[PDB]
Amino acid sequence: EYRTIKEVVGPLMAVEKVSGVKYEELIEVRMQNGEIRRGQVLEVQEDKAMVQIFEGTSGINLKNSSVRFLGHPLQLGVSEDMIGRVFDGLGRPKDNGPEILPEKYLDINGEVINPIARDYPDEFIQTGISAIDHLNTLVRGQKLPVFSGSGLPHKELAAQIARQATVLDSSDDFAVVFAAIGITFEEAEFFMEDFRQTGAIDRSVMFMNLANDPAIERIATPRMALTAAEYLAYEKGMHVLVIMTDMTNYAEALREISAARREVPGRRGYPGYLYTNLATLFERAGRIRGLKGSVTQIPILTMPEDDKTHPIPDLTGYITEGQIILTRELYKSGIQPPIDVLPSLSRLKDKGTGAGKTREDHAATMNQLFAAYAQGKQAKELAVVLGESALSDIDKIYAKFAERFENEYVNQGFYTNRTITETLDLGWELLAMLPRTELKRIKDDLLDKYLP
Amino acid sequence: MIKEYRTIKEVVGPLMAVEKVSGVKYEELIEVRMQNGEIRRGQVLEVQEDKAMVQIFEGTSGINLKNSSVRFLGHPLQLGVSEDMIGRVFDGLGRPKDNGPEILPEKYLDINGEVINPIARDYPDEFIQTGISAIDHLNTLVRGQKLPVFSGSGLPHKELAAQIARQADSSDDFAVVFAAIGITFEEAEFFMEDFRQTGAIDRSVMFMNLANDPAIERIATPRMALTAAEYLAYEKGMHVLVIMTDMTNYAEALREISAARREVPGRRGYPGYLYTNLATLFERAGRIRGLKGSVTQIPILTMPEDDKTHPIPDLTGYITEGQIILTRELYKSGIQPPIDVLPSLSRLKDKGTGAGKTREDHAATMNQLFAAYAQGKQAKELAVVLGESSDIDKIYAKFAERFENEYVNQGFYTNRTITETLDLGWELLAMLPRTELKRIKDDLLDKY
Amino acid sequence: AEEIEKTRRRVNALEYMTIPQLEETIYYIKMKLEENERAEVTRLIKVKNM
Amino acid sequence: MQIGKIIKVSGPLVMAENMSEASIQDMCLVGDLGVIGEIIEMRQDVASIQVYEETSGIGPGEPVRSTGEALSVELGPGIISQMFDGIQRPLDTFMEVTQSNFLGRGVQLPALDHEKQWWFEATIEEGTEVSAGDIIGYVDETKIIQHKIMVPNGIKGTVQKIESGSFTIDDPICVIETEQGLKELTMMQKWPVRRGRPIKQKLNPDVPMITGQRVIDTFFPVTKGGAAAVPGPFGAGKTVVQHQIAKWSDVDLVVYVGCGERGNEMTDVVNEFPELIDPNTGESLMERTVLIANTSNMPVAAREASIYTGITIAEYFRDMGYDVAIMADSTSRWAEALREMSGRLEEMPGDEGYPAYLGSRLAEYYERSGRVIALGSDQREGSITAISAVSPSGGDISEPVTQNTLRVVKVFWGLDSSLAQKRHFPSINWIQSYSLYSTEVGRYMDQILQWSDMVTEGMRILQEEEQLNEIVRLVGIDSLSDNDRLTLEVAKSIREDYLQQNAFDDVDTFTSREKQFNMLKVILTFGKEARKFNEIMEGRERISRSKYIPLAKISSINEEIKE
Amino acid sequence: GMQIGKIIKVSGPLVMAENMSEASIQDMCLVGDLGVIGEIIEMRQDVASIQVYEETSGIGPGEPVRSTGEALSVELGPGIISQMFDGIQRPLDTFMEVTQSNFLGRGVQLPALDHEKQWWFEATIEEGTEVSAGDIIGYVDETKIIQHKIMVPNGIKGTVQKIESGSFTIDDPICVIETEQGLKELTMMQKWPV
Repeated sequence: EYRTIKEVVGPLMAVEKVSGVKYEELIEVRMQNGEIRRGQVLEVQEDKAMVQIFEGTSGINLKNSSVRFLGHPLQLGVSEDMIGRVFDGLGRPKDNGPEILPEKYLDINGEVINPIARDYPDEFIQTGISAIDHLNTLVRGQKLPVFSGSGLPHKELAAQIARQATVLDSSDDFAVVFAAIGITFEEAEFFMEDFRQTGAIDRSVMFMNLANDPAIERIATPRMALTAAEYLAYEKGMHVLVIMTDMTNYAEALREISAARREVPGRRGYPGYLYTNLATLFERAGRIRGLKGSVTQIPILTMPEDDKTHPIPDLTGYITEGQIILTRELYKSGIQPPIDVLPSLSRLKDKGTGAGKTREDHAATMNQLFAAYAQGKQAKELAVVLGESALSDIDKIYAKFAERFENEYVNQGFYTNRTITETLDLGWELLAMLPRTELKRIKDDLLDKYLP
Repeated sequence: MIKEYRTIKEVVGPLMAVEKVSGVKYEELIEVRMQNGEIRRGQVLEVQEDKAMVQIFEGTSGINLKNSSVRFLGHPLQLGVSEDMIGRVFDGLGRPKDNGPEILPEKYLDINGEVINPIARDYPDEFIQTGISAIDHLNTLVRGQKLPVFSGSGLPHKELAAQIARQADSSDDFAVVFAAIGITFEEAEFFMEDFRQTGAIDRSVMFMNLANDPAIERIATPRMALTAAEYLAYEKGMHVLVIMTDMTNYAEALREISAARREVPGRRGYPGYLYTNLATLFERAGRIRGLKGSVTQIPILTMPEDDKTHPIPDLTGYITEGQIILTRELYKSGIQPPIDVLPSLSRLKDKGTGAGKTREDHAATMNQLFAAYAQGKQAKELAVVLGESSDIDKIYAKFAERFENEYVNQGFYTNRTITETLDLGWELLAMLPRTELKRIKDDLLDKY
Repeated sequence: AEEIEKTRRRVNALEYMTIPQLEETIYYIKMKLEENERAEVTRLIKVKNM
Repeated sequence: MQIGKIIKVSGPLVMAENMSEASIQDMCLVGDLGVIGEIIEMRQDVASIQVYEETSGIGPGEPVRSTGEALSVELGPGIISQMFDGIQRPLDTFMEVTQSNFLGRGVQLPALDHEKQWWFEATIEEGTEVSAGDIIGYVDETKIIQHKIMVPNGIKGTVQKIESGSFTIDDPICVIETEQGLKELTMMQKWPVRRGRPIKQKLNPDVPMITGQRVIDTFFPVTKGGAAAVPGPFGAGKTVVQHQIAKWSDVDLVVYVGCGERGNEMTDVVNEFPELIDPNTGESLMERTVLIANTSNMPVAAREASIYTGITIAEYFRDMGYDVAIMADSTSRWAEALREMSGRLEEMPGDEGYPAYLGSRLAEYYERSGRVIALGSDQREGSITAISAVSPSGGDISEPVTQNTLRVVKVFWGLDSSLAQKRHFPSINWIQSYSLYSTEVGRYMDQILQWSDMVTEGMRILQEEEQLNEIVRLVGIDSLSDNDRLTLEVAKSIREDYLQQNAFDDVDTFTSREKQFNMLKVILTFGKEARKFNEIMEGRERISRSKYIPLAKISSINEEIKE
Repeated sequence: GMQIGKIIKVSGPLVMAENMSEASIQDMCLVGDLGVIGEIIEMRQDVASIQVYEETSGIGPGEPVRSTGEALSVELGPGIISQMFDGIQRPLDTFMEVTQSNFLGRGVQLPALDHEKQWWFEATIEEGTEVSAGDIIGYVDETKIIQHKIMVPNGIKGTVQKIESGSFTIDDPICVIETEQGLKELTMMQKWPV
């Protein structure tokens, strides 16, 4: 044990006479009053190590306090008994439930999957949300993030997806790992209360990190969650859905620690190594050849100033297989969920759809609905520019199509669970507004089978 | 025992470092005795161990390190105040500049001054008639207010400032404190000439820092001025009007020192303390419960690149109690004064106006005029782009025209009574249909 | 003929005023943003060395 | 014991050696003058000190003494209706002691009057097992607010002696038998302002606050325990909005913090508040208000203190079971104090020079607001509603203070300069603004009034007008259909007849829930019936002046519209 | 063979090590006991500043740094066709087989090509022939389609002294060249900096 605190500058403190100390090693501070605080090595030299105290440094007397080096970084004690339990960012019990005896302790950084050992995403995941399942399909093993914004209802959508997500048949049900990163208490309570009120908590493992928790705890949170997921999936053979909000809060925490080590920022004030950091997280996912289980990832992030060119959404897009976009315009109109299908994309969608997987008319109706929607929006704009005078009879229909599409198809409500069948059927009822002549992207074979 | 060391270590621009010193204090005033016997004053910015870093107000040109000495005078920068200041002209450092007698000071004041206790403050609400309609009616000036003029290079802010001071139930007058801050000869001479012609010079105290004077001096100048002002107000029971131009030159000097010191920069390379620094000047204004005097401030600044979002006007606006903005658009149209009333503001107009202060119709007509002018200005801009030919918007377009040309534009020597201003406002509202006058209740409409 | 002329004026207002004003402003913002970000990183490297 | 010695002075930052006995965050008396400061850093025996007073004239070799205690507030009878500075020094007593109208240096005055006599009414029985938060009695601090005397945190045991009587806040009024021996309790407790006062449980804030301001209560509502930010350019009516909320909100107590702002606004509050009489009560709004003032030209470091001083006092009243509203005006001046200090510590700055820990600081403040179950056997329910002004330069809300704030608050009232210039007040941008409580408040209102649909429909009209105006600006109002022209008229009605509200009008200054319902109903009714153009418009003045009606004169409009 | 370094600083992705004075700029190194991939970016005296390209959690001062003696290079020879590598030429197939895991563990270092596989080398140049860089001394029928030509490496110039057809690994000497610097041996593999 060390009585060798040399400096204290904010929450950071420099400790001398160290040896055998590693970067990111856990520490413990025994204060002069007997109180115990934990910290983490942010930097280490021959003579000294720099640590940040999770609880802060208020009231610490340097000369009379002691520091103890634990010999290890943050670790997750894994067990199948995690299911149905709620932990904080550091994996500590939050629900005051019975003690967990861990099978093994793992470091939370993970190991990178051999690129040739990953298997291709195959199975359709029914989220129950038309604008996702149909137009931007989520496939088992995909990384498909939601791009939201301050005061957009990504909270309700996250709860809804966790709630409604299922794979058709299988018998094997979905184990949900939910990581909350730097969110307010009020939001954390909403998530926990929704999981409990619906029984979804019996399927889940929750890691809750709050806004007023330390920045180093916020950094540890996603890594704790994903370590738990890869254990359940690749070691226990479970199918795991990982949902994380808010990724932006994770990124802000990086900047805080980066500034503490006086690193000069990269683009727009973030660490240059933001890419590596985010890529290491998001690629902890997918199927593995020879293994029964899988990890599917849905990161949720708010876009600063609603800007998609911002480093956070910009780099995430380069890593993830598409993105689901929520917009203010749709929300202000009362469309729930406010998913804008036009800028949204799922890059693996063609792999989870069609006969066997959903239904044969999945692909064709999606292309058709997409095109008529864009056409109808153009028609609405035409009416505003040139008047209702300029609209043809076909044009008046497209305008009405786009109206109904937003109001009845996209706007389903945060507590409505549509089966793929119900969704595809509703698409046909809306496409039924159009004459046969307009439905060009649909072959007459399937147009004669499904068109009402 | 006179504290002087001949241990100057380094001289870098306006900064000098002295070592092997003792008992030197932060912000202590110093004097450098050069090898030739020239004396230049300075200020301790930083003291640590046996060292002191000092800024030189008159610069360090020609200094020989070995053969120069630094004297430490045991007090911060001070102003020697007296009633004898009235009618006198000083420089940027408060030294007499008019070749008149040296003042025998009644006391010395630290030019940093003091914070008035919030509970001791009396709320300013005494209507000051400036005779300028755009101000009196729409952006009302009260005694004890801080209300600045935002302008730009080559705009007539000097004309406006002089007119206000000229024209602003009692035979109380204003003692005027005027601070020149980095202004050109010709800009300063315009004020001198106006003060002499109106005779207001005999009610004025002037502190002159010009464009050819050392720049580091300007950091002191407005502190000097405000110390004079609060003295005459709170110790000699006078009503003081403080006019300072150009505040922008003050901020530039602050940036020069901040750059010299290699500070961590704020916006545009302005120091991070800019708001605080400006506040320490502008909050030196108002009234005190039980005291007869007052301090009213009219700072003048040019907005660099005519940009209201520039740190100088933006931060100033966050502190002061409104602003009067002059625009190059109105100026080019020959509007005098070229006041744009739409982005202009007064925060203390409500309690200074109405029945038994101005007239009962004041507030209602002000709001209706602002709304009519904003809609009329919008319609003019539409007619210039889409063509002259709705029927009601065409009325508003004509209103905005008459408003700019006859109401705002009055001339720099025209002094209108509040009654004349309010009655003229009603003549313009009479252009509009009664149905459109929704900011005014029935009782006022029927009466006026 | 009157409708033609009124249509023409709106077209020319967009073509010769509205659109170019938007083009010029976008260019300006874009440049100014770029400049400040370079100045910002330059200062950070200076503060780094302190 | 130990006396430090100054070895550096640089503005508000002072370094002293030989401080090895002291601890981080200890308050200290600095220099010959003994100005008040706080230890922020310790390198070996050298402490870095942040001074909360002017340091002019102070320099190396002067003594420094630690007090051994962190920055704290006195919490007890005599706190209501006063005005304090950032570090809870009474500004009126300051005036009496120094006999000056100005604020001088190095005077240490106790927050509260330790000599004033109060009647303590004991309410708890001797022999009772108590712990933190348990009420032992009370004092009628005002005619309505009972100042409940709680067992301070860290005290636990059995009540041995207690009785009613006349005491000062220094007199022992209770003895408790604890495991640490007999401990005597007074009516007063001290608490460190940077530590959140502990609770049993945080709850969901689901009861909407009645502010009486139409745009807020209807479209962007706040609940008891909620947090709302009001970012606005200068001259947006920043002040009047906050005054209106302070005076009309249905909370038990209001803690108003003037943070780095104009002194005259503090003067206005102490003059106006005592004159605002609740008719159902007969006492003024000042008798339920606490004021903290650290003006823009007061010492920089004390801006941070005013924020924490305010929230701690609010938590104290929260713990009694009261609903409290805290006004922080403005948070931006607080953030600039962090930035100036960060610059002086030569830390690596984040965006715009603000420190990298900015987001986290703001988070720590707003996480102290909220609805809770307080400590104590009663399990009393209480709450803090935070109303914060933000001052983004030029009204650019992308700046780090506004942006980090909006990630932790739940309500956004964006003030707009464009609205302000055309005298649309309160100048709330209805397209930019939002409330994450809209959904829940909607449910509550639907139930109470027997509304959700109408608010959704109102916002949808406003959103539609906005999209239509995007075109009209770059095309003209030329080719508009009758439908679109009707939409614009309904939206005009919402804007001019409902959103616009004069705080200075005797009637318009407040609008009840029911009056709000009737006004929105009338507006929507006209739209719906007209929808079912030049024809209809030439045949609405009664709607425009509904806001001035003292209720049957509003409801009857619906029948005149339809006929 | 070259001096092993000792870590003196770990700070995020940045490692400093002393006793590196015999290593070179842009050298690839194995950092720590773990031996993670790094690269020498700077050198001040004997202290090398190293960018570490793998997680630096768990590494500390004291631990060894070994330089690979060269900048990032490729092994070129029989057994490169139909192989799938990462950017630094790690054999992805071999990783599966050898480590018996689905992961690329930090610290696991495996040769890019197979140094144990037997190839039939067919000699096409006879002895006594003057050669320089690029000259073909023989071929190996490496895949079902492509014939891998064995060339005299760059920096070799001289006379072929001993050469014959036969079965060899890519580490076996298949040729002897009498150069200006004396007798040198050639194998079927050459290295090159990328």
